[PDB]
Amino acid sequence: IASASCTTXICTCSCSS
Amino acid sequence: AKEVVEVLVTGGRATAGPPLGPAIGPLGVNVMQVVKEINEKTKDYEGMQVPVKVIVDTETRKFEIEVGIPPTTALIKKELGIETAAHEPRHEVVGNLTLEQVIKIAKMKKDAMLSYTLKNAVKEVLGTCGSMGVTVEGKDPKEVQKEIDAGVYDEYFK
Amino acid sequence: MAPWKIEEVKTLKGLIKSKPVVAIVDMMDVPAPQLQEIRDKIRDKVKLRMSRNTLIIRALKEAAEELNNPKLAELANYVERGAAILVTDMNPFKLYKLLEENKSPAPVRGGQIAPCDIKVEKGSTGMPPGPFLGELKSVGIPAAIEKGKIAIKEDKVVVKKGEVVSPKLAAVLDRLGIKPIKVGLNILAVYEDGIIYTPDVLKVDEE
RNA sequence: GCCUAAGACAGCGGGGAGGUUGGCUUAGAAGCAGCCAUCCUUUAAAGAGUGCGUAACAGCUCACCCGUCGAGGC
Ligand SMILES: [Mg+2]
Ligand SMILES: [Mg+2]
Ligand SMILES: [Mg+2]
Ligand SMILES: [Mg+2]
Ligand SMILES: [Mg+2]
Ligand SMILES: [Mg+2]
Ligand SMILES: [Mg+2]
Ligand SMILES: [Mg+2]
Ligand SMILES: [Mg+2]
Ligand SMILES: [Mg+2]
Ligand SMILES: [Mg+2]
Ligand code: NA
Ligand code: NA
Ligand code: NA
Ligand code: NA
Repeated sequence: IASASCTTXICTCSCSS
Repeated sequence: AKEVVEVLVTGGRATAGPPLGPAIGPLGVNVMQVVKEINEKTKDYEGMQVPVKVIVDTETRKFEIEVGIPPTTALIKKELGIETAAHEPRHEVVGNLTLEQVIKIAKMKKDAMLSYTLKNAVKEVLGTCGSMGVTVEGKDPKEVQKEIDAGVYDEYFK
Repeated sequence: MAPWKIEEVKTLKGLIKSKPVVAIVDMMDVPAPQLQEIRDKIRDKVKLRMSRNTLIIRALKEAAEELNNPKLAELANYVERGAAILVTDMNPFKLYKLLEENKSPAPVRGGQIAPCDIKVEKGSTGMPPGPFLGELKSVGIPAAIEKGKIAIKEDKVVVKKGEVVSPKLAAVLDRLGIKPIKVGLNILAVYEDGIIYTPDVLKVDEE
């Protein structure tokens, strides 16, 4: 349900950091 | 620079996230821009997975869209008009296709396949059905495969 | 004489006897998809079969006696490396150009070296700060952060023809996405009409 | 006794591919959480994958082939 850079269907993932 | 990005999206249903999302936003392009026009070129294609290439320049602003050819498992479900296939392949039918049907699929994917002959493109496609619980000509596909080789059908070709 | 080997030599001999020009090609280091692409494109112009080098050599020597042809026994001398039989009607020189056309650029990795010059071209490389700067350290690629993004200082020469590319000078070039050397079917030697043509001779151009 | 100079064991180097992210399931599930299937193609060969690994991909590895080595292996 949440994170940064971490999934495939909902909306979180990855990037800068 | 120019970077090309391919993702497979649900045709017509493309959203701002993720799959398309983590794949472009690093290209410094606006997100919906490359979404509207996808659901444009995939209208006909509603509900199915399709490859989409987005040719972006990161420099000066611009993108472009190449709609590709859906995977094989996809093309199979809309000759069957289905959405989800078997949970236990070979333990349940879902799931029936006629040999002329499979042929029509084979010509669509043959140009991305290794097979240089129609009959081999078809044997490929039949293999994919063996994974899905689909049958062809009312029998296991592993069998139709044997038969094409045994020279049973043969009229459907050349 | 494992039965498969006798039929193998038989199959090779067939190919050799079957066309006027017989070539040994090195197939090594060509990744499969490229090889599939190439087999596909030249499919009706040539036949190409990979086998063990020892069997390609019998097949050549035996074929030579059946045909009473001493100089395609001599072709076995060139069977080396990733060797494969290729037989066709194209004169050798056309074959050479056909195969040169179809090569492809690939990353250089650790311990080989320079077919030509490599090189790094400058501006932004795309990456955020990190270990990658403390990677253009060693190599003598001058580097710093410009606009919050990794960038090299220069259009340099790190190498030149004839001396060694470091193991990790190479995997830098790979992450930079740089492809200095060509790979593909590489001709070891080509027999036609009582002559063995070697890569030297097949190369020559118009001056 | 069988395999082995038409190349043993071990090491090292390269290849290890395409349909395809197989179906399902799942936020994700791409060879490698789990369930089911496990075919076909280019092939010298290459599992719908042996183990690491990753959120998932990626990457590393292994089977398998070729090379190198050169006398042993069950
Ligand atoms: Mg094809
Ligand atoms: Mg030897
Ligand atoms: Mg060995
Ligand atoms: Mg190895
Ligand atoms: Mg390797
Ligand atoms: Mg899936
Ligand atoms: Mg799975
Ligand atoms: Mg992988
Ligand atoms: Mg996993
Ligand atoms: Mg097979
Ligand atoms: Mg003994
Ligand atoms: Na080589
Ligand atoms: Na693939
Ligand atoms: Na879950
Ligand atoms: Na999985």
